[PDB]
Amino acid sequence: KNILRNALVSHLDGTTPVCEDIGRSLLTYGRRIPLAEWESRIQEVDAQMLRDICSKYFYDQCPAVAGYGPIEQLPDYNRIRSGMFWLRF
Amino acid sequence: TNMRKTHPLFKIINHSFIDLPAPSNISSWWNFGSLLGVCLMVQIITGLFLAMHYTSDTMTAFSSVTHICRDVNYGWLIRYMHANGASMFFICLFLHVGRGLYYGSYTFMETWNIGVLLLFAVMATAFMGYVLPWGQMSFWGATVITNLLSAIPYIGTTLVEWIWGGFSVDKATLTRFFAFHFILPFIIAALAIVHLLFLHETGSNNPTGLNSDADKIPFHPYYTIKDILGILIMFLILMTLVLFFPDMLGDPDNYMPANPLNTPPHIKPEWYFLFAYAILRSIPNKLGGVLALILSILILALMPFLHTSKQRSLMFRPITQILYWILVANLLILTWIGGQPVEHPFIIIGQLASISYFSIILILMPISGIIEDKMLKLYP
Amino acid sequence: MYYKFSSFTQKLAGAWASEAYTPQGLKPVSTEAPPIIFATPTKLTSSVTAYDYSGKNKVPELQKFFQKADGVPIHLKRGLPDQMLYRTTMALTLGGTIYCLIALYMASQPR
Amino acid sequence: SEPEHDHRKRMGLKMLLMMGLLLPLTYAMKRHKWSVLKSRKLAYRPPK
Amino acid sequence: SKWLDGFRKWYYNAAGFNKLGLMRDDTLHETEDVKEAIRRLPEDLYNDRMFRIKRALDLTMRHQILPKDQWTKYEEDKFYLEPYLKEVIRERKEREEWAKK
Amino acid sequence: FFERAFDQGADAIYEHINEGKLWKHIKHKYE
Ligand code: HEM
Ligand code: HEM
Repeated sequence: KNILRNALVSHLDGTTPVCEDIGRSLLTYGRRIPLAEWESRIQEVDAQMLRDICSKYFYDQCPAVAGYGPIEQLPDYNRIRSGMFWLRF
Repeated sequence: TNMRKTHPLFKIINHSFIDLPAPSNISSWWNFGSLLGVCLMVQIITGLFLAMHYTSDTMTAFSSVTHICRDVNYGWLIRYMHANGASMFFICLFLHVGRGLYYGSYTFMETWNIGVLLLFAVMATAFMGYVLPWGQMSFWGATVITNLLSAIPYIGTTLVEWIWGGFSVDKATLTRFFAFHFILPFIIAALAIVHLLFLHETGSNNPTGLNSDADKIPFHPYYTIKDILGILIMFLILMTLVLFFPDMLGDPDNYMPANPLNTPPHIKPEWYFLFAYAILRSIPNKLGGVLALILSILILALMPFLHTSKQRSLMFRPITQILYWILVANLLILTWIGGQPVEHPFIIIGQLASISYFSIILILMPISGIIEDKMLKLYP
Repeated sequence: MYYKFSSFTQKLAGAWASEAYTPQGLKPVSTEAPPIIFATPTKLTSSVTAYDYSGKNKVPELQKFFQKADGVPIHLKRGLPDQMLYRTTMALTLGGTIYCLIALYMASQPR
Repeated sequence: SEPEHDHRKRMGLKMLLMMGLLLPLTYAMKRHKWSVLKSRKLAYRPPK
Repeated sequence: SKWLDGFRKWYYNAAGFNKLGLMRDDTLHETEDVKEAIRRLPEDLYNDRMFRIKRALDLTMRHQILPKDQWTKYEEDKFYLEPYLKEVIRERKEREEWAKK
Repeated sequence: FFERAFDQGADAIYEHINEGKLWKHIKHKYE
């Protein structure tokens, strides 16, 4: 949470990243989310909702893998899919 | 940090069974040797049960076999798995050696030598374990093989003295047969371990015979679940043989007690020795017959020196495919002639089939190989 | 020279003069390089149903469903279940035909 | 000769039903773990 | 030589390695002389050879073949590994002649 | 929770296919 607070505030330094945030916020969110609302959304993030959300998005999913170079030791899709879950949680 | 690559037991298991690179195109034939391995395990399990209620005392030995069939609960079932698993063992062994002859797997020389040593050992254990239930057929086969072993000059006398142990039938013969039949399957398991260890440093052969380092996959989980499926199918076929037709392969005449004064009208071992018995019905010489059987088995070991073709597998060799299939054909002819009485016209069919078998192994495959070599513009 | 679109979070980070404002190289032409592609050859096609649950008529929305340019014949156009009973129908009639020939050959021979 | 007939056939149909139940399960597992491989398409892009 | 030409074409068709898109020299058993001749190949022919071998491997994994339009024809079968192989046997026979003397 | 039901189902279809000759079918006659 502290790293994300520093990431959200430290990026908006100067004029150009602020203008870019304004443009893509009005293009994607439909509004410019203020930094106070960003901190307010960060504030109630705790451990059990984080592991609930991560279990909703990471656990027992079929990933997409891309590789380039000497990837002859990159495992098959069965090993990665089996590593996406655990046997006894 | 992971236990699969820092713990020594898990490192051995991972290196020999999980992360071992295998070709991605091997057919179901490559399951067969693994089946042979678990086939060994089945016999050892039944062997433990046959260490329970078997005595080596001739009349009461046959009586103990009948008590295993009747008195011990699920003892008949164990005895029938032992017999039909020996049959399934030789089915899987013959198809394993046929895979080795077909797909050019004999280029692995030391693995081939360990294999042919295993094959001599397992034929010895199968015949010797056939002697143990002590029927008339087992008696007469034992007397025939021991007299054939005594026919050699000044060597077979001490072997008959050590094996028979006396002037006639006594308990020492059956105790030493049971001892050797107990001991030598564990030597077979040891040579199977050496067989896998000699295979491990060179990789597995693909059916195309090409270098399969371009496309290789881990053994787990592909060939693990493939071998599990093969094990389930082999168990289904073995239990279908045991629970439905228990004696369609077994010789019926073995089940009456041995009498040395009578002569049975048709001596016969099981089918997996019968073709060798056809060689014993081929030429009328004792030491010549032993040399014929020994050389007919050892010619598999001499086979990797007869490879004259510049390509390994028979998949791209149609003429040698035809030669291999008529080889399987006249081997089937030998194993049918071996279960037939010695009358006209079985003698000429057996003699010409043995001559054709020796010719189709030894002399004609080099000629077919150099013909294959010439038809693709590589032969001088 | 000040900001370049990068950093895998879609952000205007900081780059160099020759990195941001000259994304092209100083090479003369496109040399004999290994070729490129970004195209999965799976040829996957997804067809959405998007039907109505009311109106109690249900014929014009099956009319929309069966007027598709997928190239599939109309007895595999429903997807799963038509393919399933077509496969089972052809399998049982092949088994019936071969058992019919076996029965006819067995009846040809006498006892 | 066979006091074992009824119990042998009992284990026979028990084996037959168990094998017919547990064989398509391993068949579907093998088909899944090899259908990850049989959907693979390969391409060669040499620099010419 | 019409007897030999048609029989060679038929034997090439019935050999079966043209159905999986191979040349002749890909089918050779890789002994130490064949591996040495492979090691002397240029990089482009080497990459073509390993791609053709990999295509053969995952074609026979599925028990399928190439379509008939892109089979390896007899006229375009190039004996690329043959002169390197002949050179390798020449050096090996020269070495064994020097070892005999 | 499956194997005992499997065993009794195989046994029940065994007496269904084999009627009038097993020993369990003449329990009423002598005891
Ligand atoms: C070390 C473990 C083994 C022991 C202790 C053992 C012991 C026995 C005994 C006591 C018998 C006689 C009882 C009977 O016939 O059922 C027998 C029979 C037999 N054994 Fe084994 N055996 C062992 C392993 C093997 C193996 C590995 C084979 C296969 C090569 C084999 C093949 C046979 C055969 C063919 C028979 C004759 C079965 C019959 O009469 O139908 N045995 N064994
Ligand atoms: C005693 C029973 C045997 C057992 C348990 C056994 C076990 C195995 C195993 C586990 C493999 C590796 C998997 C495979 O390729 O199938 C194998 C391969 C092999 N075996 Fe055996 N084997 C036996 C008998 C023989 C015999 C008698 C020979 C000689 C003819 C032999 C020669 C080979 C060869 C050449 C290979 C390599 C084939 C390949 O990997 O493609 N084996 N064996």
